[PDB]
Amino acid sequence: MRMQTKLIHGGISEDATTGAVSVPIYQTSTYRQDAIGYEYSRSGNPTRFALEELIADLEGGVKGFAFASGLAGIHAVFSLLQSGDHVLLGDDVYGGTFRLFNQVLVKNGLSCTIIDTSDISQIKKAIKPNTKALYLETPSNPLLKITDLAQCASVAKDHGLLTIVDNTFATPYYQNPLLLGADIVAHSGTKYLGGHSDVVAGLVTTNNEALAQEIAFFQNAIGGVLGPQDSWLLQRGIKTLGLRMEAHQKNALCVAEFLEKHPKVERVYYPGLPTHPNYELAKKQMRGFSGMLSFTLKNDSEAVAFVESLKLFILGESLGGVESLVGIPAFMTAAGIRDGLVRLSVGIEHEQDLLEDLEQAFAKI
Amino acid sequence: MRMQTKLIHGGISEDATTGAVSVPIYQTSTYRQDGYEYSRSGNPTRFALEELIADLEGGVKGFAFASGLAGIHAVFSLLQSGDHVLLGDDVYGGTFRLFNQVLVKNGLSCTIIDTSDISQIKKAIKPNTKALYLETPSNPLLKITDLAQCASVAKDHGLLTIVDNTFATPYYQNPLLLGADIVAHSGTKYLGGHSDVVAGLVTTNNEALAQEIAFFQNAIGGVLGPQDSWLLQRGIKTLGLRMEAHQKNALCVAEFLEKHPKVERVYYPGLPTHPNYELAKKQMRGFSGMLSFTLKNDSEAVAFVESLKLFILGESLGGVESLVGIPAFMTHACIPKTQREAAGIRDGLVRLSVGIEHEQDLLEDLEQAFAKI
Amino acid sequence: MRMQTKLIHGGISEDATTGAVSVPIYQTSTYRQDAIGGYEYSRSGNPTRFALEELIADLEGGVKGFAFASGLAGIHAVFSLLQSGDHVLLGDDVYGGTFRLFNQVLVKNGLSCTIIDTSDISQIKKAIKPNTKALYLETPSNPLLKITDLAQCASVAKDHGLLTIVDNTFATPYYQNPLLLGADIVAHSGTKYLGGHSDVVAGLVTTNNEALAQEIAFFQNAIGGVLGPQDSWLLQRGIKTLGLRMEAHQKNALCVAEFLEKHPKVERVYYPGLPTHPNYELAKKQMRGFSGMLSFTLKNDSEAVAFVESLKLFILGESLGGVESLVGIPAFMAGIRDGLVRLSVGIEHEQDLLEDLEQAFAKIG
Ligand SMILES: *Cc1c(COP(=O)(O)O)cnc(C)c1O
Repeated sequence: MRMQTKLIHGGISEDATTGAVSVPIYQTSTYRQDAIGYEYSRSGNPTRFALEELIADLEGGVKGFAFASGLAGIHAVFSLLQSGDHVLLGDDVYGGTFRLFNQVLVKNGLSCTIIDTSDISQIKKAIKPNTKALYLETPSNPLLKITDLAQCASVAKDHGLLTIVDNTFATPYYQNPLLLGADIVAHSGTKYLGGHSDVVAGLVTTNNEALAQEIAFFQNAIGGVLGPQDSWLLQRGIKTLGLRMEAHQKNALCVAEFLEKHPKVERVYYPGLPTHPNYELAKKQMRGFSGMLSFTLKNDSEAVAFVESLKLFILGESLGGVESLVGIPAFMTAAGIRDGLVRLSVGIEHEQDLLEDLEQAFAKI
Repeated sequence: MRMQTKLIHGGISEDATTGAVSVPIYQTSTYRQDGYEYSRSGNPTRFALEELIADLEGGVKGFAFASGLAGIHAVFSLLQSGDHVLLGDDVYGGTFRLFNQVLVKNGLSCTIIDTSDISQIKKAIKPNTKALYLETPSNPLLKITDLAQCASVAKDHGLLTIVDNTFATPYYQNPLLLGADIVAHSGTKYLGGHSDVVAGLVTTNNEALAQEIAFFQNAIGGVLGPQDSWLLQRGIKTLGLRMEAHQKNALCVAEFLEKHPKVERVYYPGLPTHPNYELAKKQMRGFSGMLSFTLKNDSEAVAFVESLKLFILGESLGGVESLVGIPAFMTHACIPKTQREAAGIRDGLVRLSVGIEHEQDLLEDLEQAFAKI
Repeated sequence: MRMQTKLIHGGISEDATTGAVSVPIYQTSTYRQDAIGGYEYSRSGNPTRFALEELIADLEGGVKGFAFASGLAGIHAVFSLLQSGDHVLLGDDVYGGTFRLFNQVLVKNGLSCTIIDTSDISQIKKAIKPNTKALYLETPSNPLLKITDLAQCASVAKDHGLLTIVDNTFATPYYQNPLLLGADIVAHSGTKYLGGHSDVVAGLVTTNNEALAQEIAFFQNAIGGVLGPQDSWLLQRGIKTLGLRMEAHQKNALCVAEFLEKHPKVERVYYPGLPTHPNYELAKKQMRGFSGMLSFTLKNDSEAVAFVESLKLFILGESLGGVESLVGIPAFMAGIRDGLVRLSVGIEHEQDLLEDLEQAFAKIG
């Protein structure tokens, strides 16, 4: 089977015993045993396991892991490290990942270095003797900066390092870090994966047998596990991923090219524009660009006004749902991040209506 | 008797007492005493196979293991800590893993070298080097290594020439007759031939080396069971005919593929255009069923393989069934992409284990897959 | 013979035939022979130049010495040993003209370089290519006085097939002897501490190794960047007070470092003699003393020029290592802030030097 069939029949997609074409929702905490010696839903749940087998299946991993949130996943990953350990980080990583390091992992003995991941020499310049991991996020939030995964994972592998890739923006449908040399892939399932702005989840998967028990252990020992209801909803959502990503990309390309040719707009940030820094690299490691774009307008004070006069676009705090979201990283989630930077999550509505909502909003500034 | 007759009557192919034209399967762990004592030390079913492989490769003794890796492990168990080994850059990921993950932790060391370049091996020899591991033709780029040359150079230093002769079987290539000290096989492949047995085979020129290997077969305990021994031996009986058919099919397929507009480069030693074709012809009496080919558009390799309906998408090789894999997404997925291209392994490289089906059915399957990209 | 004595009677310090306590100046281009079959031509050999070369060999513990038209011409000749397609490691803050030598001269001749921090011994390990032939160290470093461990870098380079090349200009043969610490080639700008009198442009190069000596000789002769007899003699003359000058330089430099450090108006101070200096314990171990070279960055960065232009004793000029005090902003003439002031502390009375600084500080905010 191919990717789009896999989205539907991949992982575990059926109930063996009943023939049920969906995985049963296992609202249980405990299972009867049949001799002294599934045991507990913190360590094992058939509904979560189905979901986990599915993400492993999509990223080409040996095991999947489902978490209460994206951050519970990322946390569980970095729990593989001891105190005195050093980690290299992208300079515009998701705000919560940086906060995690700053205020949680530091207080417990880990250190970091903020580098430019598109500058492969900067990563070389920063490897300390106690460095153990490299954390990559491409495309990036909110500038959509592209990082060469294969090359980073190469630099990383010949040093004793771990390649950890937050693959949220480009989904397993568009990018597959594990097939480029990465060791661990992390997702916020809150976003594109479930796709309906109705589930908070995290997903992690890995190439490596040993890393798999390591993650397994800390998923269960720290206990940040995803519930069966959420698991089931996320898997349900994954079934339409292919269709949703195609439409996300179609709409995003239309919006990107609308903003680029627009007088009131200065810079557009989107991986699918040929004038995007590293467009060639993007095409080589991604099979598509997603729905995420930010843009900056010439008159920088008029940002709040523009965002607030949008009717169809929803002024909200997340991304990657069927509904379009609008945001200003400065006042929400310096370094390119002018305060007049508007970040659209382009959804799956009709492109004409999405273009019309942007027209009417510019026509007010 | 000639090679073809030897596959049927060589080693021990007959039960002396009963007359049975097939060696009996001794499913026994022990023997009464008043020349066998324990089946992990010696078993008449395994012994028969052992004699056969020694007899085919012109060795003094054979040793059957639970797996190809198990045999290669027994060989490398010869060396003490401090010893250093030269490995080919296109070594079986599992052989490379043995060193990287098992033997290193035990005190060995290696250096990776292109063995098709003889001066490279010379540049790499240290005072503490004791062995040279060769594999020709290679997986997946089918790159040839001058056996006689490498054996000789290695001999005139203090080195054991260890050759993995899996791909080009004892039917087409005999390393021991070209200066090699030890030959290793994955019996799992062409030797068994029916993708139904997992086995290692190891043979040697040298009585002293044989005592060493015998000791480690026994002390480490990674031996081959009597049932599989017998199964492997049964498979070997058609090795000749199967290889003839593999090669016929493979040639035909290679020739088809280079006629082909979408296909860029084809890697097969039986092609005159293959680097070292003339060398190939010197040390091999034939070529195997093993080939790869790269297509012009990388991203089209996935679709090509997916639409195949005769070739089985699989991990192994050397069976009567044709097998297809994409080394970059299967046998080599762990390795960073830019390193894979460094080693010649593009995402568009497709490896075929050409089976023994009707060549036309094999070709019609390739045509329809191209037709769909 | 001790170093203090060796500066006066070392190499050749006497005319053998006449008994002159000074080496005569051979302003000659050619010599009569009784050939066909000592001195033939002044480019190949001159008794005055040779005297100086023998002296430096003797000072650094070399087998041969080599006098050039400048510090650069020597460094040039050293790197002239290498074929095209070879690779070399460079300190991240080697001398400004040593970079400009590689950057613009030796590269286009088929040479390749990698800028590294050499005080990070693991960084040099990370940069070794199969075609790399030599490492080039410079400690203390211009103009930050960053210290590199000569003994270890030599070792790391020695177990690979590499040549250790050290620019010993700053910590002279009187304080540091790289050749005994596993270096292969040492190079000096004679223009600096060796001449001591800011009146000679010269370069000196010496080596441990017979075969390297043959090579450097060949390239000194073939390129012909040789030092003249009068300059050699003046250089030798200068070297005779080296010990005395270095002691006064250090005594003054330590006295200034401690003034600048305890000063409210100053931010950082770079001097290997300060206890609170990166690798101070390393300095003490490989060096017998700290020289007259120090730099400092002040709190008000924009008022660096006003400071320098109001100094009355220190001379605003373009060199170092002289009996008179020199000052420069190395940026106008990676650590180097456009307000870093570099001081070449002379051998004048420390009270006069400190009173020049007091009065200069007392004119800025
Ligand atoms: C939003 C986001 C997260 C956070 O996931 P939660 O579901 O908020 O835990 C993690 N990574 C990326 C890239 C995100 O965008």
